[PDB]
Formats: sequence, C-alpha cells, structure tokens
Amino acid sequence: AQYNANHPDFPMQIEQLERYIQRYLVYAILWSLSGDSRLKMRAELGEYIRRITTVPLPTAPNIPIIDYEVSISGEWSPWQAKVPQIEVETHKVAAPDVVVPTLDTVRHEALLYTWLAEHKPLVLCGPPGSGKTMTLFSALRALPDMEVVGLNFSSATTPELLLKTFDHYCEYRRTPNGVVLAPVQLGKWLVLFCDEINLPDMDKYGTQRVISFIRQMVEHGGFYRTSDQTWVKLERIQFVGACNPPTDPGRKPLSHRFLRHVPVVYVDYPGPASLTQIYGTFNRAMLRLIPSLRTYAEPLTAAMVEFYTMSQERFTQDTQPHYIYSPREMTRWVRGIFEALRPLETLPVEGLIRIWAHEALRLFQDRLVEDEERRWTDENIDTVALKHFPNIDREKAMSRPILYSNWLSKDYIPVDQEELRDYVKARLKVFYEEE
Amino acid sequence: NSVSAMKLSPYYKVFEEDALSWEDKLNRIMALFDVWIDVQRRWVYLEGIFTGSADIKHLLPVETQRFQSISTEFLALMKKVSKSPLVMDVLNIQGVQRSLERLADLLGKIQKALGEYLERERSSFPRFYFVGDEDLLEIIGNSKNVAKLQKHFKKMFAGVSSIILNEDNSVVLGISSREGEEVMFKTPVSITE
Amino acid sequence: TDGLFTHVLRKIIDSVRGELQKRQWIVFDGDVDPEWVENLNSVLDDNKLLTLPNGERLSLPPNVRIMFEVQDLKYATLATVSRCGMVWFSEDVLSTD
Amino acid sequence: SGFLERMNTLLANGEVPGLFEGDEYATLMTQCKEGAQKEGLMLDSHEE
Amino acid sequence: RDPKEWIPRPPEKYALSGHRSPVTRVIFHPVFSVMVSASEDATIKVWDYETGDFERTLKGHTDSVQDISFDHSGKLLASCSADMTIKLWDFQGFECIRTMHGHDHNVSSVAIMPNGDHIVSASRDKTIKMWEVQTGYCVKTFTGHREWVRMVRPNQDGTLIASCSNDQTVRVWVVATKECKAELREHEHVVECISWAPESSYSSISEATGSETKKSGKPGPFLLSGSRDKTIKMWDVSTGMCLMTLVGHDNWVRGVLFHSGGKFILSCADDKTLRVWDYKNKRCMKTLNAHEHFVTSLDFHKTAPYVVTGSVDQTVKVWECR
Ligand SMILES: Nc1ncnc2c1ncn2[C@@H]1O[C@H](COP(=O)(O)OP(=O)(O)O)[C@@H](O)[C@H]1O
Repeated sequence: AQYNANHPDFPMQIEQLERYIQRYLVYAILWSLSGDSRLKMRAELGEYIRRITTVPLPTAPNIPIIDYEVSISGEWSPWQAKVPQIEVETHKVAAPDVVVPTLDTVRHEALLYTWLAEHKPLVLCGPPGSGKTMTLFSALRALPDMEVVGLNFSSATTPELLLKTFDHYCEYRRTPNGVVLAPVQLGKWLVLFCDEINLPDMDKYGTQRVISFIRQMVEHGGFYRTSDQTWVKLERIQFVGACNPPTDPGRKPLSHRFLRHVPVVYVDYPGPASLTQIYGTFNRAMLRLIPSLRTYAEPLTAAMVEFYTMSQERFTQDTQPHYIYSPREMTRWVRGIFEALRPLETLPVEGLIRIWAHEALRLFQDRLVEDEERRWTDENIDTVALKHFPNIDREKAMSRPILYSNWLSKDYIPVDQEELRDYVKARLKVFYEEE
Repeated sequence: NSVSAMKLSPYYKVFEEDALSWEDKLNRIMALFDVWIDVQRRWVYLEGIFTGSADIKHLLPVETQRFQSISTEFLALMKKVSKSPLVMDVLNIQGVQRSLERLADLLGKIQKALGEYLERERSSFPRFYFVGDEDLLEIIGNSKNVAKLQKHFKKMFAGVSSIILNEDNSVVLGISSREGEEVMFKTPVSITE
Repeated sequence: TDGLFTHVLRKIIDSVRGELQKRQWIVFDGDVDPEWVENLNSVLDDNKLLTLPNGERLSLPPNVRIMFEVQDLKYATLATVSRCGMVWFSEDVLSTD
Repeated sequence: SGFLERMNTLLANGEVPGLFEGDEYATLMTQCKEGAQKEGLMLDSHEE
Repeated sequence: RDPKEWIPRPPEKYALSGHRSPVTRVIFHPVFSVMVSASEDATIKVWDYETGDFERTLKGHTDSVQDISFDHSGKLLASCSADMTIKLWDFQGFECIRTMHGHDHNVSSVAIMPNGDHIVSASRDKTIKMWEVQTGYCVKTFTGHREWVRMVRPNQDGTLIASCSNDQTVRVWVVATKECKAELREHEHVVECISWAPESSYSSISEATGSETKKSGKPGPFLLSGSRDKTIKMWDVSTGMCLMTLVGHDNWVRGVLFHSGGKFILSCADDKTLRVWDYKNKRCMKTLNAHEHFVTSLDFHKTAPYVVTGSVDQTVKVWECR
C-alpha cells in the first residue's frame, strides 16, 4: 500500500505482487520459525526450505537465505548492500547513540521495525551486552510516533511497578464504553521497555504475577483497577521485553500461554569478524586525533578483540556470578582510550600501548577475585600486546605500576607511584582538618 | 445582552441547550481576548525596547535572552493564527487559554525587570521624569508609531496636548494645544534624520 | 504600585476598552477626614491633576465626576469644603411614607 | 527488599517513577522550574 | 624595568624559613618596606624583604592563623585564626589591642575596610561577619552561603564585598543593605580564592574581552575566582557573566591577583608553580617552580618590584622582577 502511495501513476501490478509476496513469505517463515535460535539453526532452516520450496531463491552457493531481504520490486537483495563502511565523527566515538551498521544489526532493525509497526509485543532474548537495548532503541528512531519508557525488572518485581509508571506517563479517563488508559500526550504510542522480564520470581506453584499481569493486558487489552474493581482498557500502549536466556542463573522460563502473543528474537554476541568491523571503525575515528598513530588502528583493534576473546572464555559465570564479559567492556575500552587521548596533542606508539594496557586492567582485572586470575591477566596483557605490537620498547610501555591520574596534571597522564604517594599524603592532611 | 433577553423570554425552555452553549463560547471569547489585547499591547512596546536599543543586550543579558524565547513563541503562536485566522479555530486552539496567561505573566516579569533601564533612560530626555514607568515604556517602545504618542505630550509639556505631523508621519510640522490652537514650527523637525 | 483610586482613574485615562466614551463616576461612600481627602486637593481644584509621590501626574478626564457621599463634615477642613459643590440632603427629604 | 527495588530502578534509569506523588510531585515541579531558570533554559510542561 | 610590566624571575632573591608549620598567607606592608606572614603554628612572623632579615614574631593566637591583612595606613594588622577569634594588632607597638569573638567555628578570612573603620571576616559557620575597629562589636552578618566560606574580599571603595565558599559559588554582597548583588556559580568544584580588579585594569580588561565601552563610562567591577578545578575565571559583577576562563594550572589554585599595573594576572596553585597569565590573549607566559611543596598564597607589592609567595614547606620566598 505504501508503494502505491509513492507511485500514484503506476499502481503495483499483480505479477509484481505475486513475486513480492512469494519472496516475502519465505523471508517471513525463516524469521518467524528461527528468529529465536542460533545462526547455525537459522542456516539449517534455510537449507530445508530451499530443499522443498518452489519460490525463486537467491543463487548464492553458500550465502544463507537469511542474509537476503525482499525488495519492494520483488527480487532478492543481499543485506550486505545496506551496511556501508561508515566513518564516525571523532567527537562521537563509542557514544551510546552511535551504532555501527552490521549484518546482524540491519536484519534485526528491519525485523524489529516490522513487529513494532503493528504494535505487536516482542521480546529480545540474548546474553547481556549483546545489543538488545541498542537494537530496539535504534529501531525506535525510525518510528517518530513512539515514546519508549525503560523499566528494569528484578526478582522482587510485582505488577505495581507497571502501575506507578501508568500514573506518571498515562491518565485514566472516563469514556461511555468504560475506563480507558492512554498516555497523557496525544498521537504517540507509549512503549514500555521491560529490560529483564524473566527475573521476577515464581511462587512455589510456578507462576509469575507480573508476567500474568502483562499477559492479561496484551490478550484482553486491559486489566482491573483493584481500587474499585473496574475494568480498564489499554489504548496506545505497547509492551517490549528483553531478557537473558532462561538457562542463565537466576532466570526463569516464561509461561507458554504468555509466549504465544510475544514473538522472540535471539540477539547473539557479535562474532570476531563483526567485532573487528565495529570497533575497527571506532578505532579509526578515535585515532584521527593523533595523525602519527593512524597506522596502528588495525593492530590496536585486533589486540582489543583478541584479549577480549581470551578473557571471555577464561572467566565464566561458573566460577563467579559477576564474571560476565560483553561488547560493553570493549565499548568502555574505546571510551577509556579516547578520553585519555583527547587533550594530548601527540603521543608515541609506546604511550598508546600503555593507555591500551591501562584500560584493560581497569576493565578485566578489577572484578577478579583471587590473585591467580589477576596474575593471569597481567601476563596475557603483555603477550597480546607484544604479539600485535612488535619492535617497541617493552619496559617503556609495560612498566608494571601502570597508574594514570589527572590529580598531578590538567590532563589524564601516567603518574609515578612515589609522587602520587606524596601528593595523597599532603591531601590527606587537608582532608583531616576539613572533612 | 440579546441572549439575556432570551433568558427572560417564556419560550426559552425549548432552547435551553443551544443558547446556554453560546454563553460558554461567548464568555470564553471575552476571556481569551481580554488577555489577548493586553498581551498584544505589551509585546508591541517591549519588542521596540529590545530591538531599538543596542546596549540593553550587554547591560541586561539574562532577561534579554528570556524575551527572545518569549518573543519567538509569541511569533510562533501568532504565525499559526495567521494560518487559520478564523475566530472559532483560534478559540479552539489546544491550550490557547493558558498560553496567554503565561504570556501575560512572562511579559509582566520582563516589564518589572526594566526599572533601572528606564530610570537611566530618563537622563537623556529630562521631561521623562514626569512620566510613569508604564507610559514611558509605551513611549520608547512605540517610537516608530508616532500616532499613539499624542496622548502623552500633555504630561511632558505645559500646553502641548498633541503634535502636528505630515502625511508620512516622519517630519514634525507643529504642535497643538487642548483647545485646538496650533503653532507652526519655522524649521520642521524630521524624525527620519 | 497603584492604589485603588489610582488604578481606577488610570484605567479610565488609558481607555483600553473605551472607558473615556462612557460617563465614569467615582463615589467616595464613607467618612471624610483630611488624612486622605486632602490628597485630592489638586484633583478637585482647577488643576484637575492627581499628583503621586513618584512624580506621575494624572489629568482628570472631562467625562468623570468625583463624588462624595457623607453623613457629616465635622472633621473635614475648609480646603475640602471649598473645593466641592455641596448638596444637602436633610432627613425630611426622605419621609416615612 | 523494597530498599533495593528503589535503588535498582534509580541506578539504571536515574529516576524512580513511584517516588513523587501528590503534593511531592506538585512540589517537585516548583524547584524544577526554579532550577531550570537558574541554569538558563525555560521549561513549562511537566514532561519536559 | 618597565614601571608597570615587571614580572618575577626564576632566580629567587631570599628564602626566609623560620616557621614551624606551613605558611598560610603572606602580605606586604602598604607603607613600610617590611613583610608580614602568617603560618599554622599560631605565629605571625614579620620579615624585611630588602635585607631578608627576620625581625619579630607576633604571637597570642591559640591555634593556626588563617588570614592577615593591613588597613590603608598600615598602622593596624587584622589577623584571624582557627581558634574562633579575630585579633587586632597595633603595628607600631606590636601588641594585641583587641580580641574579637562571635564566630561559631574556624575563621578562614579577614580584611579591613578601605575606610579603615570596619573589619569583615568569613568563617566555617557559613556566615560573613562585620566588626567595628573602635568598639570591636559585631554590627552585621551576611548569611546565605550553604557551606564553609573560605575567603572574603572588599572592592576598592568598600561598598561591595565578595565571598567564595565550599558551596562552589561566589557571592557578591552590598555592605550598605546586606543584599546579595549576584551569585556567580560556574566553577565545578570548591572555589578557593578571589580578587578584585584594580582601577588601572578596567580599560585593559574591557579591550581584552572585546566588551564595548559603556555609556556610563564605568565598565563595572571585575572579579577573579580561583578554584580547585584548576581553572581561573574572571567575572563581570555588574552583568554576572564569566568573561574568560584561564586553564593551565595542574592542581588547585590557592591564590590569584592582578599585576599592580593591571597588565598581567599572578596566580599560585598546589602544583608547586607560580604562573603569570596574559588575559589579553588568554594564555600563560612564564611558570616558576616556586617551592618544593604546595604554594598557599602570593602577594604583589603595589610599588616596589617584589613578589612574595607562601608555601606548605614552611618557607617564604621573595622574588625579584626584571
Ligand atoms: N554494531 C555496533 N555498533 C556500535 N556498538 C555496538 C555494536 N554492537 C554492539 N555494540 C555495543 O554493545 C553494547 C550493547 O549493550 P546493551 O545493548 O546495553 O546490552 P543489553 O541490550 O543486553 O542491555 C553497546 O554498549 C554497544 O556499544
């Protein structure tokens, strides 16, 4: 219908409609039957469809069908054509808003946009930091007629948390058909983003009160006001959920009756190739501050990706609950280096490695519990740096007391321990007589 | 007044709903435009102060920026009124009532914040010392429109009730008293120069 | 800041809603003592001006009349009496019938 | 446990939806206007 | 030696060291060629900067002395200590003629009005108090600061007194009516020191900032506020706008003041350096490694080309200017 609106003189023809629908149906089946599974399972489903269907399909020998969208003209077009190698501006390096386009990103954004345009509730499932919140917020930028409200669920979450949000962002009004709940504003659809839907604890009978409350609001289009036992109908309200996989500790599987109304999309961790592309773009923009360092963007990105991979596999939730590593750490890794390079007008290659090593310790070592893990991080940081950055001064960049502070200078520069100790002692004397 | 006569009419019973409906609209028209005429008048002689004076920006920086925020939104409100200048549509504006009340309040706050500016401005023309703050703001703000300045010359001169101007209202040709007596200036004064 | 009488007179002088085209009457219903009424000496004289301490002077429009409704003048000074026209309402004017 | 619930929402969002109700919400809108004017920006609606 | 352009030089003239505790402040005598310094050992030692010879110690304070000041004639010295007392000294006799009580906590500043008949002080009880020289009576209190007030300084004519507090705000008060003329808040951290603009610098400040000449003829009083965020900001008291921000100190700025000729800005910080600033171009020319520890204060002689800087290393240094 939108295509005909854009082409008033040439309405879309039947043979174009016949082709477009057939490709869309195959494209719809794959994303509806395997959108909540891994990449391998998505490829397997595409192979099964290719083996039995008669609809024309992409002729790529190895590229799975899931990598091809359906053009409005009615022909398969690869998703690769919509992920250009962009150049981010230096002042928005690793900012929360900026999103580097990726094959997984564009596929999910289009899929998220489709369900959101229908005001159909959806749940994004994936490991923490995989990009569930980012992808949704990116998709909502293509829908100006929607306002998103963030709600974080916990083990003690109960339906009044949704209720208190309703008073703040919506208003109860009396209508002849009954009480109707709508946002205080007009013309925009309120979207309730529930970030951690699956933590709310089950009772001893295996039921989550808030999940049933959400299920009631979506199937029956409303709920009951406990103050006066009056049925209330929801209007212009949408529900979007996010959650870790149910097998993770502390998580509980959702009720099947709730799952029928809510499609689930699986957002897995970006692969090493994807991480290299995403943070390689960030590194290139970040390193433009120092022109002499622009040739080190690729080895820096490879070093960041490599060490993140080894740390992720070495430390798991089995040992400690907080041993969770995600792309969020690498985003903080880029932010840490970028801040440490903004005021500096120049810096040698050894200085960049020292900052790179400093941020690694502050992200991957601060949460380690026992000394064995900390020593492992110290040794492997040096080996990773040496492997990707040969022929550099080892001692000048790997001086073990890696300390950075803006206390002794206007900028964030390395500080020696002895001067730092003297300054803190002098400050403590003032701190005693003041605070 | 016409509807009030319908109120006492014995046949008003069959038209209770519609006649009362007009009272709600007529009274709301009165309420909307009673503040509108004042708010329009204040903005007329406040913009002249903030545009014709170059030193007000540096001497009064904080509230000058406030006026432009007030001015632009007033222009934005007036622009869409120009889009649909129907009396019912401007009455049916979403939040037209409260928008003028804050306009009356904000313009009032700006006006009370100009006290020291007007006091210093009185030094330029000594006869401004016998003019109230409300009238002086009207005089300085409406310098371009000399037609409405004829009511203030009696408070500044012994017998100059009004001045005499050319058709262009750009050169002063003479002065007039309250009895119609006029004095013809030998050398007329030009406002353009 | 304008008082009650000044605000009423100023609005009439401004005539934003056509006050000057009407017949405005200001009636001072109450007691008269030189504490407040002597401030109207210039108003009731040929000057027809209400001079305020802030230097503002308000000319009396020709269409407005200053009215006093009093029961006695045992405290009014000679200045107030001489500046106004007296109309005497004896109790015999309004009979019981 | 309710202490952590309020903290949990405050950490992630920076605001607790169920904190200011009634007069407290009405009171909060006052210095929100006063604070905004002090820092320079002019805001009138409760949402902004 | 340009009579309004001399700046200090790295070779120090004298290194006076007699204090047993960190030196708090150092000031110059307006008339005599003598120097007065106050330290944290409850002593106020007096030095001669021409010959660098210690003369005498003014004791009497129970705890650390925080601020000292001189009147216009130089015949009275006003000192405030952390023992909640303000002491007035007869400088010719070097004796305490009056002790002033009334502050509820540590007193961190004191100054004598240009008229010389009143004394202003600020303390940790969040109040700025005013005292009479003749009677020693507290006549006014300036409330409104939400935290410890660190410094209080009057303008040239004495009509306005500025104050900086731990509330990260700088307030300008009117002595006559106690009202807060302006609340200058742009520093992101606690403000330490304040300083007014001398009469010889209004033209230079106006032309340096690009401010247009006013019809009144007075550009308006200008105030400097060094804070612990390593920044120096110059304010327009009349308009309440920060004319410029000076960056380059590596630590908390402890003192700031103008050159007597109104051509440069002298500021000392905890980065062990004394820095001379060009507000014409918003940049620093010369950095002096004044001391081996934090620099607590500095002062600039009105006529003679001499700069004194106190420090935590219990050393007072005199700098020649060339
Ligand atoms: N293509 C990409 N471009 C930019 N950043 C990305 C990309 N993919 C992942 N990220 C990073 O991954 C992080 C995702 O975290 P988030 O979406 O908050 O996790 P969750 O949705 O589980 O809360 C973001 O901080 C983002 O910086």
